[PDB]
Amino acid sequence: YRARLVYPFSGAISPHADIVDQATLAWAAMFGLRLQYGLLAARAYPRADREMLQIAADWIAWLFFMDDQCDDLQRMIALHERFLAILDGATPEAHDCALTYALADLRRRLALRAPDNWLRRFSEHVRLYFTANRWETVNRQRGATPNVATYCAARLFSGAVYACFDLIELAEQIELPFYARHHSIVQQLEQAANNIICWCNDVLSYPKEMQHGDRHNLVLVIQGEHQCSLPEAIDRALDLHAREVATFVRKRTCVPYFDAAVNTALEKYVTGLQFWICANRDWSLTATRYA
Amino acid sequence: QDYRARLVYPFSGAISPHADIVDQATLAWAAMFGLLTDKSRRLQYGLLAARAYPRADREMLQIAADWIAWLFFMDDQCDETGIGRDLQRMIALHERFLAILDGATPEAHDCALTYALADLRRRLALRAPDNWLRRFSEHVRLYFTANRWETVNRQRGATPNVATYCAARLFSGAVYACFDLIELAEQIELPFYARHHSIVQQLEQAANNIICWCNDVLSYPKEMQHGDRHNLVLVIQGEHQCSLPEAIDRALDLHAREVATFVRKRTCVPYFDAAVNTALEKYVTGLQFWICANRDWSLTATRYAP
Ligand SMILES: CC(C)=CCC/C(C)=C/CC[C@H](C)CCOP(=O)(O)OP(=O)(O)O
Ligand SMILES: CC(C)=CCC/C(C)=C/CC[C@H](C)CCOP(=O)(O)OP(=O)(O)O
Ligand SMILES: [Mg+2]
Ligand SMILES: [Mg+2]
Ligand SMILES: [Mg+2]
Ligand SMILES: [Mg+2]
Repeated sequence: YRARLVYPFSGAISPHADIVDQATLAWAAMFGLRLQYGLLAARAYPRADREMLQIAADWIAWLFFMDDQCDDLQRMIALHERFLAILDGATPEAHDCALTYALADLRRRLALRAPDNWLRRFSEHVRLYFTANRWETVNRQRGATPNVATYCAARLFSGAVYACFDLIELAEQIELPFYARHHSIVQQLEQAANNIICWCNDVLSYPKEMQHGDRHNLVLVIQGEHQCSLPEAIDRALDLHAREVATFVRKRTCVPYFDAAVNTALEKYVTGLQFWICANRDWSLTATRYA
Repeated sequence: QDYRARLVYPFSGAISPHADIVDQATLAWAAMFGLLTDKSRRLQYGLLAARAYPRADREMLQIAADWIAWLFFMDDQCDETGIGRDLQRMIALHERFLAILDGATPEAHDCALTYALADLRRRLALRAPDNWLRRFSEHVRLYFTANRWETVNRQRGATPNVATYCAARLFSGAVYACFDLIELAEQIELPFYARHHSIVQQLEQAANNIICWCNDVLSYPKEMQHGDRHNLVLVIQGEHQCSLPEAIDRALDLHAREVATFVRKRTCVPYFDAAVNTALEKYVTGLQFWICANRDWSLTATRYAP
């Protein structure tokens, strides 16, 4: 089943991978938060300078530490409120959670690297991530059973992949005009890449999520919808992954010609989406997390 | 349990950008030569090679990755199967390998590893002069000799003292054979007088010791589990009759001391001429890439996980 997570393109890894992974474990220790999160970041942004790769690695660590620590809606609503204050630029006062201080450091370091325009886009993607998490949490407690369409539409935001795609611009040191960033084909390539990354994860993490009574997983949602066996649910999930890869590859050639400079930056951005798709698969296949 | 904090080097490694592509190509090579028996996708032997030869061209890196894979496939038979306890079977196999290293063509019913070694020999012959193949072949011969010596220890239920173990370990780990590949990876030639210089040999010895003793600390659990005692931790524990934690501390102390020796001896390389000293500084950088590669890969490799 795992062997069927395949792409017609290949990834790359930063030569700095291990130095970043060590500095991530050092960073997590400093803020009081096996793992190899730096080796995901090193594959996801393989051309990035060491300074920018380290921010991306520390951000990716934060998301995993967040996902792990959360293991109660009133408590979740309270925490998300303040994270967003930090993201928009509120000082981490006393009695703040370790994660809040860590997020304050990431915002601080990104502010040195990116314009206000970028910080807003990143912040909005993070807000939608929190919203999607609160939605999944309610479903869990209330025992709600979302269909495949609903799960997949929510999964695009619950995985925070869009926040990670925002870092591609900083890694690649590219600027895209509003009209190119928001173009329907660019959005459809981002959606395809996000679905591929999430559905790859779901196929690899379903055993983990079954054990902990979580059903927010494509294989588990497909199983419930079709009233079918686990092997058929896995087969259906990998068919959707295969179809989404075909869709990404096809739409790559549908990007309009704006001008030389804009299309150069767009080619780098889409190459960045491919690096992230391969990074997710290459990293997850080896990761202790899904063993 | 975590020894990262006690395996520190004052130099850093690097990894080839093609690390994952190289590992996938190694699995295909392994499959092609029928070396995969029974989690092939978590071996990650390409990810060690990618770190050990980080600046190598994809073709030379692929030979290095397949060679490192070959050593692990071979090693697992010796260190976990009956051939490692049968000197007469080991002598028979080594005679076939040695024939192949000299350039003999594999017979129809030579074992998978013999066919695989012949492929590596052919590919190295395309990339290396005859003098190199002789140096490589001799280091591999000493590896076989050291493994037969380990086999006799397993057979007799013997444990060597620290001095004897460490002296044998420099050959049983095949690190010198892997060091030979640095020359091809970095596309350098050293003249005989530079290659054999006392200080160059002492730097290779220290680098080899560091790699083996780092491995011994990280691999003592899986080796205890198979009843193997060819491990600095287990030999120290045998000699001093001390606790396992004391043995580990003593092993990590020797590792630290060897790192210090390597770093200080770096500055003792004589000036021969511009060309040779540029090639030697490239080579010594190569030893540092290997030292880091060994630790960086081993800390996260499934091979050394409980
Ligand atoms: C954890 C996180 C939000 C992001 C890490 C970085 C990243 C975008 C990785 C891709 C894998 C997938 C989208 C994780 C989603 O969280 P999920 O809870 O499905 O991850 P898990 O299967 O590892 O528990
Ligand atoms: C397998 C082999 C001879 C070499 C692979 C490449 C290499 C030079 C690796 C460095 C670590 C160490 C020398 C492994 C061999 O010893 P050992 O048998 O203790 O390896 P293990 O602890 O991984 O089983
Ligand atoms: Mg998951
Ligand atoms: Mg989860
Ligand atoms: Mg072994
Ligand atoms: Mg060992």
